[PDB]
Amino acid sequence: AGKKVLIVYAHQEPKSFNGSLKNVAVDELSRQGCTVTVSDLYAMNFEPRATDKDITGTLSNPEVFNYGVETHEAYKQRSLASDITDEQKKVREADLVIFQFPLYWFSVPAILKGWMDRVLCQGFAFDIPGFYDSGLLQGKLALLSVTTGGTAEMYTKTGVNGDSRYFLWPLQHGTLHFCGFKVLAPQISFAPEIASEEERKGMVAAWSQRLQTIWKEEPIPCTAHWHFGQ
Amino acid sequence: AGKKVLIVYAHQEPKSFNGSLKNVAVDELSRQGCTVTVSDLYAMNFEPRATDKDITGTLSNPEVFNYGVETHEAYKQRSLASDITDEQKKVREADLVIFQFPLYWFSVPAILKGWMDRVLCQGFAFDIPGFYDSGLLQGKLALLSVTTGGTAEMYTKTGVNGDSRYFLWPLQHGTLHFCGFKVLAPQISFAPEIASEEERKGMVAAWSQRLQTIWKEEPIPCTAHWHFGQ
Ligand SMILES: Cc1cc2nc3c(=O)[nH]c(=O)nc-3n(C[C@H](O)[C@H](O)[C@H](O)COP(=O)(O)OP(=O)(O)OC[C@H]3O[C@@H](n4cnc5c(N)ncnc54)[C@H](O)[C@@H]3O)c2cc1C
Ligand SMILES: Cc1cc2nc3c(=O)[nH]c(=O)nc-3n(C[C@H](O)[C@H](O)[C@H](O)COP(=O)(O)OP(=O)(O)OC[C@H]3O[C@@H](n4cnc5c(N)ncnc54)[C@H](O)[C@@H]3O)c2cc1C
Ligand SMILES: [Zn+2]
Ligand SMILES: [Zn+2]
Repeated sequence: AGKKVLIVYAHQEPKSFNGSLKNVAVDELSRQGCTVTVSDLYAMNFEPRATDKDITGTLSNPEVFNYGVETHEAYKQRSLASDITDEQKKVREADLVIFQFPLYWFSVPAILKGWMDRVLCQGFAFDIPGFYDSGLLQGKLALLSVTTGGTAEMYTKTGVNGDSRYFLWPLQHGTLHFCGFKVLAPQISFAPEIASEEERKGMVAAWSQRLQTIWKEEPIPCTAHWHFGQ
Repeated sequence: AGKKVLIVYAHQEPKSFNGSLKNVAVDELSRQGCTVTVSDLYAMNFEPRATDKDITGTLSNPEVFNYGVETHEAYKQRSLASDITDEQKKVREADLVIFQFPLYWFSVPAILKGWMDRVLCQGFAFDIPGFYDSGLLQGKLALLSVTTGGTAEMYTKTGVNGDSRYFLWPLQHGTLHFCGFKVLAPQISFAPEIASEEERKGMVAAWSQRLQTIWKEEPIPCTAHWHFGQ
């Protein structure tokens, strides 16, 4: 039996470092005989906005619009916007979901945040109860491949940006673990733009090299302790 | 003299607790005689995607598109998209910037993240020489008024979601403090949808009552210690 992988890619330039890290992941996982799918958000012109346009049926409460309530109802009625269900198909089938993106304000670019806001709706990604360890997407693995402008030193506890794990909290714990995902150690390619042609090559290579044994990896303990120590 | 306030509002329903919190802020601050501008992102159908459309005219390098470089250059060249420059005018003129938004995946809704990604460009909000305490928007006050689905106990250090100060990090420190903003204590209205009408009123009331003395407030020490330490 093989493995299915969904790569949610968020970058505008194919020739970029992120483009390379995404292409390299495609190459390597393809080479492994893995089933690979790529959601090139910018090319898809993915709708980041959570609006009533995401529902197609009779709103549960057309007097007072509540996105969460409405999307959960739409999901259960199969009346969500198609672009959302398409993504949910990709995720539903994936064994691993990789997010390739540059760090935008200690987080993911808006287009990617929209992906998370709209795709990971109630009923599909989680239920109440049914989150964190009980997340509907339990059994799946998720990994953040992040490129940064700041340096590794800047992202240390005593660095000006604080520990790199600090900003991973909302994405890894708040979003992924909440949905049931098991989180693999993040792949951070620090300050590519500052790096030399050689160092860049090494960063790209290291990612491919790591993917060779990605199926053997254990997930990180997605806890407050892992992120903040104490 | 006088105090200018820019409220960046991100919610789809006017009749919502979020709308009420925004309306109350408008009321109170307008009553105080302050200058108030509101950016109703959803009504404005604000563009969250960071693309090459954000630059008008000839790109510094159309062969390889680099958002950060292109925008920064376009800023100095006065070639940015009007929707971005409009918001920058409001920001530049404001003394206090209030962000009113529901918590979406331990962060801000994508439409609001988009505002931050595109509006707070290099050359305007920050630049290599100036960031954090030296940010280009140094002197202004910033406040995050967020509503949560989770209860106050869930947002404790040993709670499922962890301490609320953990998710605040990328927002307050990574974004706001980075741009030079003085950060005022965040206003967090825990689980409004779960609260009673009495509790909700108490919530909206404390917010307005707080607004009565906002100008006398001391900004919090936006440090790693403040968010994670003891
Ligand atoms: C709105 C915004 C917010 C930001 N917020 C932050 C923040 O909070 N924190 C932070 O640290 N940074 C931040 N930055 C910076 C951002 O994280 C970096 O600019 C980004 O990660 C750089 O990645 P890139 O793929 O765009 O790089 P590139 O500019 O592509 O840099 C890579 C260089 O390598 C070349 N290259 C590409 N592929 C390869 C390859 N395979 N081998 C060799 N060379 C190659 C490229 O052509 C280029 O010369 C922000 C920037 C913006 C626009
Ligand atoms: C994509 C997505 C991701 C999410 N991620 C998170 C997350 O990470 N963490 C988390 O905890 N939650 C999350 N939520 C949930 C969300 O944060 C909350 O449900 C939301 O903040 C509730 O605020 P509201 O203003 O929309 O509430 P409302 O639906 O408006 O609830 C307020 C209630 O008070 C009534 N009301 C309005 N005005 C007043 C007034 N003045 N006085 C009295 N009553 C009034 C309203 O009509 C309603 O009955 C997420 C939701 C979505 C859709
Ligand atoms: Zn976790
Ligand atoms: Zn800070």
